[PDB]
Amino acid sequence: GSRVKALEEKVKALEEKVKALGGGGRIEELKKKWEELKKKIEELGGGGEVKKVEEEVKKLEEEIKKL
Repeated sequence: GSRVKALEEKVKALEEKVKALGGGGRIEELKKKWEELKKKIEELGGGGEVKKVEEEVKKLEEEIKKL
């Protein structure tokens, strides 16, 4: 029950993609949360509140998918 592990994958994916995005006013936002999210996947341990992280990594996929 690492969670962050199965996350590292998404994040890593939210890195090349988010970065892949031509950017210039659209990724910043998601990139913002992505910054507060990845930081969450880090502390991911002292508390099974991953539900947050995930949901956070989702906001990306969704948007990114729309991006």
